[PDB]
Amino acid sequence: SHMEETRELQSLAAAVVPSAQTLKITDFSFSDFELSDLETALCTIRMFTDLNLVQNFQMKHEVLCRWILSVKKNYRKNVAYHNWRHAFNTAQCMFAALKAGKIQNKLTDLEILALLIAALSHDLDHRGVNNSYIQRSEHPLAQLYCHSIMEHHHFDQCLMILNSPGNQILSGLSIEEYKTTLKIIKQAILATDLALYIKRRGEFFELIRKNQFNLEDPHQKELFLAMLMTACDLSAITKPWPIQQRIAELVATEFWEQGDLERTVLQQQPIPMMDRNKRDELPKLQVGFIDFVCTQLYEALTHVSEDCFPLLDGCRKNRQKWQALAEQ
Amino acid sequence: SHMEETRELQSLAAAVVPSAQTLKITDFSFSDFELSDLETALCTIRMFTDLNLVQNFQMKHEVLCRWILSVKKNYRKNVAYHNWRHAFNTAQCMFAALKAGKIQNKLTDLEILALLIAALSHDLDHRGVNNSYIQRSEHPLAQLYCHSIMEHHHFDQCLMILNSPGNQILSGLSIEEYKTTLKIIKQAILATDLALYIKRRGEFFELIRKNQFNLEDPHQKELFLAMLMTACDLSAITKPWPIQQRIAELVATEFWEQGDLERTVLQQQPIPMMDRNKRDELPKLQVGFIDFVCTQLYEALTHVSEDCFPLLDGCRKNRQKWQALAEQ
Amino acid sequence: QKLKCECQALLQVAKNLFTHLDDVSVLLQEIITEARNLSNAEICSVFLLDQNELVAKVSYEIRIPADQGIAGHVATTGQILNIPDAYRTRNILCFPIKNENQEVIGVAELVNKINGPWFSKFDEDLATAFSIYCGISIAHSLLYKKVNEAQYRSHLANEMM
Amino acid sequence: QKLKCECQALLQVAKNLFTHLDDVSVLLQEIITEARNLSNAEICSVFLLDQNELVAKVSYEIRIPADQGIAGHVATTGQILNIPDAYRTRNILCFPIKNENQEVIGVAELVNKINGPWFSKFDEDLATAFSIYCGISIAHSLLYKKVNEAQYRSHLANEMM
Amino acid sequence: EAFNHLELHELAQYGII
Amino acid sequence: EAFNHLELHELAQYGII
Repeated sequence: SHMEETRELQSLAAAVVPSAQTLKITDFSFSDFELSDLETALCTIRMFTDLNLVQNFQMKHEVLCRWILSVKKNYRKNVAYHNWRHAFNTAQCMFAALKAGKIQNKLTDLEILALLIAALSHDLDHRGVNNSYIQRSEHPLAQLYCHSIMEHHHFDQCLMILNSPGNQILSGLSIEEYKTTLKIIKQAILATDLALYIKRRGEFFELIRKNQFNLEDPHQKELFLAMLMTACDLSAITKPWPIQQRIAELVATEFWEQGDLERTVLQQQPIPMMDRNKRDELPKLQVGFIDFVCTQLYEALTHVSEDCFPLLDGCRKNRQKWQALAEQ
Repeated sequence: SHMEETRELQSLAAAVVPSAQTLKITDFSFSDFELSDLETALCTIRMFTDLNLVQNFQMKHEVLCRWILSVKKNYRKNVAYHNWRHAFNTAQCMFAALKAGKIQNKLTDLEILALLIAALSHDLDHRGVNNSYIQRSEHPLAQLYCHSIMEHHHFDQCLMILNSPGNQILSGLSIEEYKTTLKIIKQAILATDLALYIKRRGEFFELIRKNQFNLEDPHQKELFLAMLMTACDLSAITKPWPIQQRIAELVATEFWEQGDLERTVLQQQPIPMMDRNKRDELPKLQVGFIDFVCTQLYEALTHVSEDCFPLLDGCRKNRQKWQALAEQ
Repeated sequence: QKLKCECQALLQVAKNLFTHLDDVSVLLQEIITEARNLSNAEICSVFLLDQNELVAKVSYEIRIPADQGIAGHVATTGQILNIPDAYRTRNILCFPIKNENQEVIGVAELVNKINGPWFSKFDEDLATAFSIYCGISIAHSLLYKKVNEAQYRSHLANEMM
Repeated sequence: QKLKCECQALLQVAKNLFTHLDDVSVLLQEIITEARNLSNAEICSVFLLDQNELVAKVSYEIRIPADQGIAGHVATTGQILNIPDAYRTRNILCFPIKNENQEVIGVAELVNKINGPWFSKFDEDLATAFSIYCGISIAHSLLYKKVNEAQYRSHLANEMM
Repeated sequence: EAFNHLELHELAQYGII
Repeated sequence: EAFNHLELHELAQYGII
């Protein structure tokens, strides 16, 4: 088992590494069709790289690279998309938002750290399972928490795994930087969940629409951090249609597998989206999702964050294109 | 005389043409330090090219390319920066705003046309002369108009030269498209002047700060066009310091030649900026200018127009960097 | 007499392969043709090492780890290695592809000589000299291709800005 | 007899210039060296035509229109053209740089032969054969550098995205 | 995860929980 | 070019007119 995965570790140790500037990841509608889990892990190395977090927080080198590969292996392989690639697109949106969006001139590097680590810990060790499934399939982790149990577990595994061996990038942090780190990451991973995002978002939009937002008023700023977090948690939809076909028809088939669990180990009378029968009607029920979190958030992420506009546009392009599949 | 300029026409007919994607013009802080007037003219061909105007308005080919080269030769060569290179940076900002800024999803292609042609006619045949100089040096063009006389002359030469031979790109336009064209270009060239911008801008900012701006309310939209116009008229400040040194110290030396005219054929008691003596304090007097139009406009051009954020940032980077020369 | 031709055949493979840098596939066509013409081998296969594993199109791929195999042993070593008795295969000239160095960039193996049923010691070093031109053509045309694909995909990433 | 040696001069210029593609400047170093060594000319200058004008570094530039001049006349024609009596210049071998074709990519001119004070008709076509390898090296190494500069500056434009 | 009632059925038909 | 007096000296000593 591990012998093959560590053979992949030599694939890290013995393969060509295309540059991130060659690999279009700075582009928001990026082609992740060709990247392997290894190459996406390398882009994740870029994500830790350019955010100026390593210099500002003294991260260890290979401890970070194998932070990335260890998170790459910890995901159960039965999962269709909510694995390492999901973290790849999420922190792709995070890295791109904090570099291509040039937000660093605004918000502090501490916050860039909280954004990145919470972005890669938006969905740690995701089992193809959301909050609801464990809340009703009753995995012990569910009883371990209450609200946003997967994400309370993602903060739990943030503070745990980063303190766990092979992952101590928190080691270089000063106690203040460390405090702001795990705390803002706490609230943000709570907001990495689309739900507690829906909870926190209204204060944000009220503080954004009037162009009255201020970064010398820090709680608003951290709330913006959480907004970018949720903006990143669903970023896979930003990807191009030939590829997006794969991505959101794996949203289809993977919520049809989790949905198979919804109609085997759960046996609910099916809800319209995750029913497989809506194979040519599921995308509309993605659009109503996109309207509910995506566009609603990327509008504010448009009027404050700037070059991050395509992160909105790169989603909207999918709309009708999925409506086509949603049009039988 | 003309034999050499048309030898430059063979330089158009016989020289390597670097691609615009090679020539960083999409990057708002582009290095125009190495481009020749010919290559900047070629970038101007790109500026007529990608805005989807030639397809939407049936522009003639070489009539357009030599629209570009004719406007190139027409500038008097005594002028420092306010020549073809000025049009290059202005319509660089325009082309970049309407493509890299991805505003086309919002505003209509008619408006893209008005923005582009008014951008290249922000300062046609500029003589190293602003409105005030002819208003007091009394060139006949000054008595020919009143407000914004250089720019009323730039609309005048818009409607004239585009109807003049070798420049009929308006020829393919339909009467409605043509009407919206020269009219919106009229108001915009009036607003290409930084002044009539200062006049029109307040309604715009009142309509922008609250995120209540709407493009199905067309006059507001045209007002946005004018705001982008003025955003483009001063875009040379966006350029990098090794280069910007050249650009704004030619703002220095060119308003010092024009200022020599202000102290020979005008003989006013010197004002602090165009007085040569403040070579070590001119840049602060740029900032008081820069704050007066640039940042104020690029803030709204930030909250509505999006990827155009560096057009603001690429200006702000100069601030302290010029303060250094402003600090002796 | 006869003794003055085979080097000018290297002139042929030079004037050919150094002019075919534009594409690797055509390079393979000219190489397979010139090699089946000159080597007198009825067939051949050309491995290309990657850390610990060889790679070959002989366009279905063929793979063999540097530790395993006899040709793989050559990948471990880079020894030129004749096999006069293969076991219509009857012999194999197993010599490294090489290039800039004796380091094993890959492992070629010729099969079935014309003129003398066995491969000779003559059927060794000449293949190496042929592999000078072929090895430079490979390393540098692939050097050209990597620059092509990578630096091109870079401007493909340039698209947004 | 001596006949093989000047073919192996083509071998030398091949094995050299095809390995110097990484930079055209070093390529000029090796070319000027090998040419002053073998052409027997005391000096030389290498024009390169551009539409209607030649270009030469002999690194101060030197320029001459294709209509004007005798070497420019060669730019107009591409004729190999000996000048046994130049008017310590005393003769000039004025022949096109060429490359893929007889088309004038440029105009070389050798000056002052060793062995036989005049340039011979022998001091013509052999220089053209040398200019085969040199012309390919020039067209393709410049083909390399153009792709380098341009496609590199492309990802330099990639910056913002 | 208490939220708006308008959202709940949507949560029961969108990707959230 | 009539404008606000706060603007005018900022027109009178800066780049605009």
